[PDB]
Amino acid sequence: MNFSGKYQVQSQENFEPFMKAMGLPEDLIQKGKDIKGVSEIVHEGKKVKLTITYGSKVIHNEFTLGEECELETMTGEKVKAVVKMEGDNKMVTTFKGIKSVTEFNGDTITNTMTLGDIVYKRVSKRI
Repeated sequence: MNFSGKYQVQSQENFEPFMKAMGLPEDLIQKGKDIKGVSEIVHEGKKVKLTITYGSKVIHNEFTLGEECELETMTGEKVKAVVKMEGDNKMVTTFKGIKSVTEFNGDTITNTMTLGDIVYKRVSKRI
């Protein structure tokens, strides 16, 4: 059942374009592009807590629907974006031209971001 729990990062699209647009150069990405991570989410009314681990460093992403909250990226940059949450755990946040869609269906998670002009899709699977 979808709400909270651990869903592990398996794969993503544009882990380089996304980085390349935001600050990290593709070559710096290249050396470290396809890092596996783990996500642990706590579902509480409006307020969704996301724990996301990058290698050694776990980078948290806790936000309340309909609120400007600071998003900590897998890179390390934290940004204010207003994210709303459906209920069946759809998390959609908009910042400038950055569109982040997180949808949990059947305990399988797809995160889709658009960064600059880049289209990013991540597969996260519950453990």
